[PDB]
Amino acid sequence: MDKAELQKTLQANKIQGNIVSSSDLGSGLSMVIVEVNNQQAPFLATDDGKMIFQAEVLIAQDKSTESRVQEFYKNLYEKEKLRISAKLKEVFKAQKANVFTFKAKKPSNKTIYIVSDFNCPYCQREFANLDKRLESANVELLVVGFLGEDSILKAANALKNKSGNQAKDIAMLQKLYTPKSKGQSMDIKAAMALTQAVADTGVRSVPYIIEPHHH
Amino acid sequence: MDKAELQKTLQANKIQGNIVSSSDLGSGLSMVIVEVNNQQAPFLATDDGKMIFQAEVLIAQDKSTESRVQEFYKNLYEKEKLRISAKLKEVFKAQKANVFTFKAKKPSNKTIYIVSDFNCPYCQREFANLDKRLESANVELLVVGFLGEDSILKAANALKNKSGNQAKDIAMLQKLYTPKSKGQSMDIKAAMALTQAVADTGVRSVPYIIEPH
Repeated sequence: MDKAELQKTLQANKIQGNIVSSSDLGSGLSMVIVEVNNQQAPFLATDDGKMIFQAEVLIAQDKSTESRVQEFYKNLYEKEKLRISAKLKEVFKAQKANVFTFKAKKPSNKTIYIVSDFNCPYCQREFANLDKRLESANVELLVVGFLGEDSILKAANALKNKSGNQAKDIAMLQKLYTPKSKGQSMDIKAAMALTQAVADTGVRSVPYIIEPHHH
Repeated sequence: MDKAELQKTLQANKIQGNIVSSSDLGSGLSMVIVEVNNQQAPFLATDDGKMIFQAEVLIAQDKSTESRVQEFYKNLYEKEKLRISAKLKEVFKAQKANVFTFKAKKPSNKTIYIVSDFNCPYCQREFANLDKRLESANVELLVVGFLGEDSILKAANALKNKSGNQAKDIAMLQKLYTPKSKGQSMDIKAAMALTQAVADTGVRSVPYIIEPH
């Protein structure tokens, strides 16, 4: 595979990614990983690097070739999920002061990590199930301003109003999560740095939830 | 490319098609047409014939090549539509007893052909515009059971209750297109034969409309 031709193909069509790797598939085709903003995606390309595409429907004469492509998509998605999870957990550790920690109803060594935005409706839905999360595990919650100015305001508000008292903090977050609530004007530097740090992991959508390791 | 490999590749994945054509695209790939039961579809394939695929997202260093693939898809889609419409017009004439023929509001020698299913959401809206279709042309309407038992039952009811009186047939169909209406049980053999005849043309989705142009 010629990486130099791959770069020309990506540029000819606007793309902002670094060719991570290329694996020969055969029949003049290779599996290519393109990483934009640290997020890795799988592609197929011709060995000369002149064409890049993804195939919804792929039919191969050899069964082994069909399984290998399936494996490549399956493994990359798993590695990315693991990589995003490890980075997010380090942000939770580094940004400890800005994290709401809610203990499980009964002592637990399991933590559920949640990234949320006050204005996202599903996050509002997730927050209503908080007590039902709490039966199973501890919950660590980071609120980010991903959906516009109002979210950053609310995220900024939560950071000064965070007391470290579970019941008081949940009641306080509850008001911010109210649909069509209004953020109180204040300095938003902390929310932005918190939110940017979270985005750098590869978290793009809220609510983002990491459950306890299984099997 | 190696058309022998392409057939041998088709056997491997149990595709019972005929390799119509192959045209080189570049970079070891060619545009291929595969026909199953006279329906042709566009695919991409390696020159050795060992791999065939459909690409929703395609990026090419030379943009002309990318445009050429779009040209290939569009031209095949138009030829298939023309082929399907010609077979469908033959079905309409063979199944005339089962066709609702609606005269245009004022005399016209143009005809619009419509294949419909009573339970399709877009079909109910298409039927609500029939008065406006009839301002431009005559309309021939076949209602088939493509979306489950209630659709087939409604198709059977319509064929049994068809009078040939335009005003009453439209009032009858209006009832069947209403979403909470339920199909009345009876023999579905005629509706089934009607439905299969339309399907054999290659019609896969409703509403399917042949306009005069």
